[PDB]
Amino acid sequence: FQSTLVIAEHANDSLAPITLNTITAATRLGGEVSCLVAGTKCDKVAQDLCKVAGIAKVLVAQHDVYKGLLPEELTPLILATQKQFNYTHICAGASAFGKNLLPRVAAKLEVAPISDIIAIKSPDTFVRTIYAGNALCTVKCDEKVKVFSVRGTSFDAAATSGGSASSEKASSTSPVEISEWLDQKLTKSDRPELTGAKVVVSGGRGLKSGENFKLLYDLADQLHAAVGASRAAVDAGFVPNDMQVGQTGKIVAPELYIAVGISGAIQHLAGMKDSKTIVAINKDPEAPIFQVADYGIVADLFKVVPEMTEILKKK
Amino acid sequence: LRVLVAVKRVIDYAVKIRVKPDRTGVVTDGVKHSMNPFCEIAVEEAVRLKEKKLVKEVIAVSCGPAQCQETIRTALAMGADRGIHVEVPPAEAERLGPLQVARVLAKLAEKEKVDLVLLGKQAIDDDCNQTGQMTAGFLDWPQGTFASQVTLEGDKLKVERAIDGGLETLRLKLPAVVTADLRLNEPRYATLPNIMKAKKKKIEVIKPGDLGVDLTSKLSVISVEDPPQRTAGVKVETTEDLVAKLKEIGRI
Ligand SMILES: Cc1cc2nc3c(=O)[nH]c(=O)nc-3n(C[C@H](O)[C@H](O)[C@H](O)COP(=O)(O)OP(=O)(O)OC[C@H]3O[C@@H](n4cnc5c(N)ncnc54)[C@H](O)[C@@H]3O)c2cc1C
Ligand SMILES: Nc1ncnc2c1ncn2[C@@H]1O[C@H](COP(=O)(O)O)[C@@H](O)[C@H]1O
Repeated sequence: FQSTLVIAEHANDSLAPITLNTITAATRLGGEVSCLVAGTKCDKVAQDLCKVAGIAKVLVAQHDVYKGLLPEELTPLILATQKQFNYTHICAGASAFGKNLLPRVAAKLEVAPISDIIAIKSPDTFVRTIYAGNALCTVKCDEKVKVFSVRGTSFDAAATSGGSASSEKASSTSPVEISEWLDQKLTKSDRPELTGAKVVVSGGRGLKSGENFKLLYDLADQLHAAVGASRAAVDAGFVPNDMQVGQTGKIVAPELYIAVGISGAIQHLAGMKDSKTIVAINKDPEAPIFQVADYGIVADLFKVVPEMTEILKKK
Repeated sequence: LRVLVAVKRVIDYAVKIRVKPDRTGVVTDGVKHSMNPFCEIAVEEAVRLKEKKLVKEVIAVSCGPAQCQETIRTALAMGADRGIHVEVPPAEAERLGPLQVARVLAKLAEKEKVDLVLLGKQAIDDDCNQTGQMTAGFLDWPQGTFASQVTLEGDKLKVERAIDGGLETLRLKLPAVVTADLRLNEPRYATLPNIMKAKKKKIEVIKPGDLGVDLTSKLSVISVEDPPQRTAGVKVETTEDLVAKLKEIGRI
């Protein structure tokens, strides 16, 4: 009998879509699935999770101590929950939230955790990537508790209706107060969130300027796509860091990924190489990107992109 | 203040890796190794903290086989003060993970009375992104992970971190652990004067057993394999043709 606790990711009273993919991973274990919602405002998220397919039990921890989801505060909450209900597995999507939290929890449980898994073969056996996605590592975990984060793009989202989980309040915990959340600066736009987007358009160093990046926003607009970036584009100031795709940025697996003026370095390929259809727009026929692109045009992006945008305005 | 920086030796980033025929792991013998790039960023930040005269001493530590000494020598050249090599035989270095490293670091953090442990946010080989978080967890210290800015504020640290939607800012009570994002800083080049200097600097060799750290592991590599192969697709002559193709396969 496996019993899994999924830590819900949410911000601004909205459930992060990656928790839904994480619930799916959790169903691979054939047992009971619980979901813990900790935060300052948890009613809508909790209510919503009680309609998600695959969840038996929702646990709700509403307290002001959880403002900004500090892992110094969440970890005791999770250890208290584990003590009471003795899960075999604790997991979360391998977002920044999940990458931040789970290894601390594993430390406190004194177990070796597993990162960014792409498959569950059995309750103790997991597949993950290493060397920037260039090798598949199959790991066996004999720990009393298996603590793991899940590659969101490797598992389908659980339906947001049809669930009938129970809801119960969790153990409130005493303020640790060794960290404090001060503020945030979020990049906000009309665009879909990069990691769940069906279509991504990405620019690299070939765009030469932040002003030129508007060409990619205009193209993305016609496709209702998110816009990603290479490290070169971020470093040269073209776009904010949070739109970086790759080993050190976001992993994305859209239906369509269009790589504009991006060479295709190993570290960029780490974050998009499982995209269903890869298109390259690049003037260099030796660009490594062309060795994974389903469709490629060797041409000047300053011609191709505006053209594509005009064609797409019609049909 | 005193800083401990953890630096890892890994296969160089520009290398094309080869999986062993026996499927036990990747080839590392004879392959170019260098300091993990995120570790380099952690050393540079530690050194910048010293230059701001806010840090008195920077101790660089690497866990693993003999060749880690080179990685430590590199950190020393970049401006670290002294080194500790936690020596592990090659065979057992392969079984060495974040859990083990984090236990060693936590023991050293306490032993050497450090105020801040700096690490890279991840190693480009195991891609774990675990050690800093686990180290913090064993120590019961606050963590500021994926840092892009660090500011020492008396007995407190203000850390700007990369998160999925942008950035956020936290304040951590010292002693603290911080792991460095690539945006944090641009590591310096170590000049030959600095390298020759670093040869005077000291490295202490210790064993994890000397720290009361047991290397026993309940994780185990079943196998390591190449991912599916994916090669060049098709070239199109015109943008019209590209749009036509994408429409007919139903991606536009
Ligand atoms: C630890 C580490 C982690 C990293 N993580 C990431 C990561 O997460 N994501 C990432 O992207 N990088 C990452 N990198 C950096 C990575 O190695 C590359 O340096 C970066 O991906 C290169 O970006 P680029 O393709 O835009 O630049 P370049 O390699 O310079 O490519 C520019 C391309 O633009 C094309 N071009 C120029 N002009 C035109 C034109 N007019 N029309 C059409 N094409 C044109 C050129 O042919 C060229 O192929 C990382 C590096 C390190 C060391
Ligand atoms: N063997 C090691 N020796 C020293 N530091 C390490 C080692 N492994 C990991 N680290 C530190 O932890 C960071 C993240 O490693 P990982 O958790 O493996 O991704 C690295 O950038 C290092 O600073």
